[PDB]
Amino acid sequence: AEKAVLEQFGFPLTGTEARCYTNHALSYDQAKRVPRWVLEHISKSKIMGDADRKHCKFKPDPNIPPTFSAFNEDYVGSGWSRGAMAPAGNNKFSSKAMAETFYLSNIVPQDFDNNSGYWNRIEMYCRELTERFEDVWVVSGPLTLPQTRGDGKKIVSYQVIGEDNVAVPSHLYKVILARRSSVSTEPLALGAFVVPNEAIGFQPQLTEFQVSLQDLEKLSGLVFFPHLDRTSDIRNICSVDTCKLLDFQEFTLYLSTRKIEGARSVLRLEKIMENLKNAEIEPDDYFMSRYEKKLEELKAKEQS
Amino acid sequence: EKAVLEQFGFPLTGTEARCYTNHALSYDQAKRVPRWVLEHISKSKIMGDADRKHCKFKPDPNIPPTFSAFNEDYVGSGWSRGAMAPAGNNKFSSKAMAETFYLSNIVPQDFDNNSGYWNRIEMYCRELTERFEDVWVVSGPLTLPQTRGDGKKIVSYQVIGEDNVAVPSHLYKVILARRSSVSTEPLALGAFVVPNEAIGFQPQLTEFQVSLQDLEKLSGLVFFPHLDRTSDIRNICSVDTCKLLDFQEFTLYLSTRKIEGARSVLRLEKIMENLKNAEIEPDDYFMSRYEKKLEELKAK
DNA sequence: CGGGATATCCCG
DNA sequence: CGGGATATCCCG
DNA sequence: CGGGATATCCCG
DNA sequence: CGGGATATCCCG
Ligand SMILES: [Cl-]
Ligand SMILES: [Cl-]
Ligand SMILES: [Mg+2]
Ligand SMILES: [Mg+2]
Ligand SMILES: [Mg+2]
Repeated sequence: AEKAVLEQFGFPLTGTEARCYTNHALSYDQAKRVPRWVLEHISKSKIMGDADRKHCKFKPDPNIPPTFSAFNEDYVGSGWSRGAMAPAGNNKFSSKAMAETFYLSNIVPQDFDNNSGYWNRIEMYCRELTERFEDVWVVSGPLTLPQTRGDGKKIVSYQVIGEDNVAVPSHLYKVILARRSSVSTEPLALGAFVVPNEAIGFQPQLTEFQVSLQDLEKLSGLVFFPHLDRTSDIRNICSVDTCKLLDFQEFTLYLSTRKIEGARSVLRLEKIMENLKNAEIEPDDYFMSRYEKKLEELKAKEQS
Repeated sequence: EKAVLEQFGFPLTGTEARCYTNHALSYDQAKRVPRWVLEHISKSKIMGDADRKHCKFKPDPNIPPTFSAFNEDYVGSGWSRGAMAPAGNNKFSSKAMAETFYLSNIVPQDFDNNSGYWNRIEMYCRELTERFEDVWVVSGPLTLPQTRGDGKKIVSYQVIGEDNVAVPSHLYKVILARRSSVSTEPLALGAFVVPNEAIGFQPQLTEFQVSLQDLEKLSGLVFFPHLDRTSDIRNICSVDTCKLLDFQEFTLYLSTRKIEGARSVLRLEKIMENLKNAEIEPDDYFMSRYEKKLEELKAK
């Protein structure tokens, strides 16, 4: 009964409850204006479809109280990019699902090079795993880790941007859980990775950012996949699989191929080819056919 | 469809409210400190036999050890163990007081702040029970940003011990008081943000007062959600005083209490002299106890 | 009221 | 050996 | 695949 | 005036 008086006007609300969307769930951090964690499940069929990111717009999540919501004004001009945790490429199968990955509840301030480079390649590896595993679960989120000074003092220091003070993480994390098949008795494979929020080149391999699940849980203050039995056999994902990202040649050729569709003049399309030859990358048959037929499309445009 | 997503469960943040004998809290597993601590104070609870000296700081056995702080994190760190739910609010129950010494109720606090200005704030909260039947208090840590001279805004705080316990830059307290369950007077509310540093006696408590809205935006919390915000709610520093004990009053009480722990006529007489050097005149309550402890020490 | 340091001793 | 319990002292 | 910029419109 | 809305252009 003495509890009733204490609770009479309600406990303070933290707003950390799980929020569910078409193909991802997340816990929001109202103080930092960023997601705490974002859970997604990707399959072979989900990463295919006609949904297009160019038909999507970054906008605040209408389900978040605006007093705790980030806004594009916080990001634009800040020097940081809007970094999706649940990637759009994992939701080509549903335009509603993809549109929800552009809510700012799924966004953190992310280094421009990191977002479009190393982190983009990690996201691609997660999708490649659907060709070798039937089911793949991914948890992603931000981190603010301490730095040891010359005097031994350990300090957490991070920037906040915009009038709403959106927190800029020092690192990003990713936890990958893969089940080979729904009928196989093969053990589950798991990996936890912590990457610094900055430009990471092609030399460092993914394993160099791998950490134990326990250490990440201690760094984040989270417990991932609680229903999972840790006594059971759980193999290291980087031992069952390669944990191998696209190299410079493969990554550059794919981007060059995709950027053919966005070429707006013959000169711009020709510069893509020039880039490949400077990189000593030979185009494949898929690139050339798209290149020549896009060239013909733009040539006809320059006649009118 | 959501079943496959949650097949192995959602990640756990561990922010659910935890209830104890005379307070509740939400724990911050990443920072290893409480996020908020709610308590209800009344005149009956602040009286009793529960003794502070019979308690020990120790890990909260309800917290997973992976996310718990430990005394090894605090000792030698240059920071004191600061309770959010004060032990002084639980003289009525030895169990409730002991629970206020769980490290789940503790944050790294400046020594002077903990024993001084923040201590006086807690005393004022208890003082409100003389004029209000019910007093609710929410206390917790904050790590607030600082605007540099070049415009960039940065959050910077120290972490101590092998477990990296977050040292807050500021502490907050939200005070809600109801005159009585019978009365129809509006409720009194006040929100205060205090820097985790030595303060002194110059500043008045109102100098640290803030809008509830602003504190909620700084902390990311919503306090007292069942409180109707459109209703009539008064500034507690208008209805009441928000006046903390001044130097003379504070020092006299400390000098009075320190008699109990004097184990020599010398250190007992030093209390008197220290009080004299500060130009404070001792009251009868101080003298009466001065004699008994003086006589008691004559005997031995 | 709120917090400490230090010597001594125990024994797994 | 070394962490931990306990007096015993101390500060604002 | 992942992210930007700038111009110009509409109209409450 | 100011926030959406498109259109066009660009980067890795
Ligand atoms: Cl990169
Ligand atoms: Cl102080
Ligand atoms: Mg991204
Ligand atoms: Mg182009
Ligand atoms: Mg205290």
